[PDB]
Amino acid sequence: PVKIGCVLQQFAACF
Amino acid sequence: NIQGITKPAIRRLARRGGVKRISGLIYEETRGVLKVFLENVIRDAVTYTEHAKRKTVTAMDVVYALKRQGRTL
Amino acid sequence: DNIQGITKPAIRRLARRGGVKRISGLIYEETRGVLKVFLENVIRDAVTYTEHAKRKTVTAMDVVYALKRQGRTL
Amino acid sequence: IQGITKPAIRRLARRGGVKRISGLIYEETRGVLKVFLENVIRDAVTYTEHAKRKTVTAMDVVYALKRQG
Amino acid sequence: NIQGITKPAIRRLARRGGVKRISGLIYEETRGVLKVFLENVIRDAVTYTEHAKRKTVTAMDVVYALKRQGR
Amino acid sequence: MKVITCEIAWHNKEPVYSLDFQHGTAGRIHRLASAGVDTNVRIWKVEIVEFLSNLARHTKAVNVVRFSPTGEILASGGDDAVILLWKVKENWTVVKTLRGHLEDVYDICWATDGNLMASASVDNTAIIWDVSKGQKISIFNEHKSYVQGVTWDQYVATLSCDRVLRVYSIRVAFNVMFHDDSMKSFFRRLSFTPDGSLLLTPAGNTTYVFSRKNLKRPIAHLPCPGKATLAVRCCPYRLVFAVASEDSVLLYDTQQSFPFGYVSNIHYHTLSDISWSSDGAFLAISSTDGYCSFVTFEKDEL
Amino acid sequence: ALREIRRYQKSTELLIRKLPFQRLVREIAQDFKTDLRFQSSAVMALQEACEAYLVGLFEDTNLCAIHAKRVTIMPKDIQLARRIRGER
Amino acid sequence: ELLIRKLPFQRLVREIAQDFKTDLRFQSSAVMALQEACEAYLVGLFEDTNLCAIHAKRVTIMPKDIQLARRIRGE
Amino acid sequence: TVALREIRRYQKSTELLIRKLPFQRLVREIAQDFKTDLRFQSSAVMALQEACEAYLVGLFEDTNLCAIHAKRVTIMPKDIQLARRIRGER
Amino acid sequence: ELLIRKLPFQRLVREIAQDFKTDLRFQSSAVMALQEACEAYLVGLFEDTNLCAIHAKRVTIMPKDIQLARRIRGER
DNA sequence: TGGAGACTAGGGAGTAATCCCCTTGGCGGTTAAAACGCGGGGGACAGCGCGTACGTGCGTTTAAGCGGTGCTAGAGCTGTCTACGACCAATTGAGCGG
DNA sequence: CCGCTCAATTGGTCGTAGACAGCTCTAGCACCGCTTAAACGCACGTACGCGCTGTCCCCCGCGTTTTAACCGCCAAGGGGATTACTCCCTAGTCTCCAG
Repeated sequence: PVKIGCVLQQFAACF
Repeated sequence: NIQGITKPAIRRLARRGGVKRISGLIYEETRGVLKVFLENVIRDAVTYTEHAKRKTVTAMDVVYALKRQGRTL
Repeated sequence: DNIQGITKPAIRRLARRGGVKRISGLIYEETRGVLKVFLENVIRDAVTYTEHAKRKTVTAMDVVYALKRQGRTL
Repeated sequence: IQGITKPAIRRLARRGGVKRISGLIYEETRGVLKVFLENVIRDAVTYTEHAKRKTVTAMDVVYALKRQG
Repeated sequence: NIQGITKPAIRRLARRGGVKRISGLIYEETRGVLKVFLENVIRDAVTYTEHAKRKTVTAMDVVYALKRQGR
Repeated sequence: MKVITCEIAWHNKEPVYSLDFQHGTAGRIHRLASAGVDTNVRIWKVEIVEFLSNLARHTKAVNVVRFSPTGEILASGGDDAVILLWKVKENWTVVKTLRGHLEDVYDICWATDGNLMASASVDNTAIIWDVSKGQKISIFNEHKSYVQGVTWDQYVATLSCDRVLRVYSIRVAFNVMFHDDSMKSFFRRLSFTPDGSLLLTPAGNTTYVFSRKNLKRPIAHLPCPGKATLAVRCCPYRLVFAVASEDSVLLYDTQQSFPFGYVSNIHYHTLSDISWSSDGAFLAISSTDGYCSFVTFEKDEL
Repeated sequence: ALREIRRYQKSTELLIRKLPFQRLVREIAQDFKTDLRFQSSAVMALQEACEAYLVGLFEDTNLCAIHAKRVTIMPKDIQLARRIRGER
Repeated sequence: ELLIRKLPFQRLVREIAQDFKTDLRFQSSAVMALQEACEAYLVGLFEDTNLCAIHAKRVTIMPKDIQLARRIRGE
Repeated sequence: TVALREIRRYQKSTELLIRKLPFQRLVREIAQDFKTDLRFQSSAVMALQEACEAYLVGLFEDTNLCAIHAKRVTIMPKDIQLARRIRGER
Repeated sequence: ELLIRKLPFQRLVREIAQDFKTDLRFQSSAVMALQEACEAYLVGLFEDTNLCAIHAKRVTIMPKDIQLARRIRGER
């Protein structure tokens, strides 16, 4: 399992 | 009501189906299967009509319901 | 030319649903003609059944009996 | 087709819930089995020619069941 | 049995049919197709004969069966 | 955030089709609704999963399972083209059968007041029925392809496989981007904001966010490289929502543009649905491989 | 009786009467929801398909009865033929 | 005018009758009726399969042609 | 591959292939052609169009069988003539 | 578990496929799925014919029951 | 490369199919009528389709293009319609017996 | 028509020999149906005034079919005797699955 805590830039938002 | 399906109606229908002698309570029983078949074909026909956004059922929706049943005729 | 209103890709898709792969370019007029012939052959029976019922319009049931005479009830 | 052995059919029947079994049923269901594979594989090869391959797949038998029901 | 409709009979029937040339496997698949055409027509004829209570099979039953078939 | 993989098959290795969490419950113990390919609806209690009730009313496989906001009426959508309204180790009794779909039902939406039901099916039409009368009251058949997403806000949003998004006033109002039927998922459930201001549309890969002012052009789109998003779920100011990809689960926030958390490489098949609980502290996540897994998190931003 | 099977098997006309089958269809539509227009063409189609269903079911139940060495046909054959077809 | 010979078909129809039901009755008129019917059907089948063959740049007729003709006829 | 794709799309599907009002107008032409002042109910037009659809699909499958027996993949109106004649139509 | 042994099933499907066309290999998954479906069809028809036999108040199956079941199902 | 579950052959008999014999019910004419079914005439209120204006766009249409294909010429093997001598079932000629 | 013989000869058929007409295979050629690009254009939906085509239920006209009580009689059925056929090992074997 892979889990990232409640802090991804590779999954940024592109407007 | 369902008694509209007359005793001689079942008589002659089964006779065309090819029965030499008919039992006595099969008349009262087959109105049940008539009920079941109606409450399926008409049930799906009215939904087909509503899907067509019309309030008048037509023979085409009916034969489509038969197609879904698989007894097209 | 409204008989040719049945488009070339329309005939192509129709034939394909029957499972075809390659269609000759000159078959299109032929299938238009055979479609017209079949349509006449079934509309005639529909018309006679409407007239016998003394009907001034044709409904969906009549063509069903027309196909019943033809032999392709559906 | 004789490869469908007698007690294979017999415990198929025991699963079916039967108690007493006849003799002619063996090759009778052999024949009906033959017809079942003929139309199932008929539909399968109809979809294989449509698929332009030589090996059948699980999708082919799935479609065979869908068309037979 | 089925072999009674022999090879030369089918040969002359084909000659009357207008086909010039004939193979071998035809001589028995024609027997198979003829037995197929026969079993259903005899079946239906027996239905109408029992249906009219006739042990003997009249020609009217035959033409009725043919009309049902379409020939 | 803790991820626990359940090693037990929920319905004897049947594929995963739908989930529904009891919104009516306001405590820590959560109730799970599980209807799948087993042609039966199984009710389980999650706090650890314990099976509570099993209902085999559906004649065929059930694709969508949902409950009313009050949590007392459960609507189950199956392949029999019938939606059964369920009422109150547990006993479940069907109250109404919300028929009216010509094909298999894919997505089911409820109403906040609970007096209306919104259904989506493969018949390329939208079925809206009144819970009080139990009969269809409005139909939107503008879909030219399979309809796999519908939600209720003033407006009703409908998404179909024809790569077109339809918004209808409770007639169609706006038409809006998507891909073809190449997606291996059977659910494209769009999600509206809890306040209804924003609408989320997956399977666009990117997921677009539209606002109440203008839904024709989305200001921002959250990309989904690799796997495509299938379902969107929002926890029931700032709001936290979740979008499920084919094999990845990401949780986004109202403020942070980037995903708050990312979870992937948990199941070996395509994901089926995304759904949170009433309290938001229980969210079991799985795919269509026939198994289940659980994701748990605290720090509830009350 | 066999003469009578002949006189209807030769024929094609309806066997259920027009008006009470029409009324049965109307009341069946009533209990689903009111305000429905049934074009007489659709009622004709219902009568045709319903008579076809019953003649087919009666042929199959006749097969079942003659299987049981009984010329008469009983309800038992009716439900068994319904089930074997897969209806129930 | 008949081409199939009489008593072979007489025995054939009698034997299929017996394989169906024993002790069956068949008049001569019925056997001639069956004879003309089967002759017409088989002559038509051969004529049409000959058309099928001559389509395929082929003079002879082999079994693929006959099964094609039957399958097109739908029986 | 395009053919195989659209076959997978279509053989499961059952929607229309000839468009609605082109067929409807063709029905109008033939109706007024043989005897004028007839009204066609749109449900009847849909019915007749479905019957036409099925007839053409069946005939095209039969001429495909003919072509396969003829050892070629492309159809030819000779195949159409053979199918019509073998079926007893024309 | 299944109640029909394999390589008779693979050899029979091989031979029939051969009589239709040459060189159509199969993979184990397809033959196993088709064997599963075939066994299901046989067991369903067998339960059906069992019910038909008990209809005639005789517990023993007979082969006429088989084609009766097939023809009521409209198989042929 | 080997051997344990299992298919085949068969004795054993014991249960189950099959056939006949009342036997009692209950289903098929049928008669008198009646009564609900078939027909046919209205009113226009209220429903459906026909036709039209406009959109808009998803479809058709043209084409340039090239490559899968139809076929056409050329063998290579092959089974089959020539002739014939053999069987060979067998139609006609007659019946008894029904 | 059966159903079966008792013969005559008598056309009808069966297997043989094979030459070659033709099925089948190979191959090349040209050619002519598949393919985006772009134009267009008419499907196609949406509304909407206008019209007429299911239609209505009432009565009544009648009248054919349906109800039903009666009654003879045909089979549904329950039982018992009789003959056939899978169980239950016993053993060979075989062979499919395993190491």
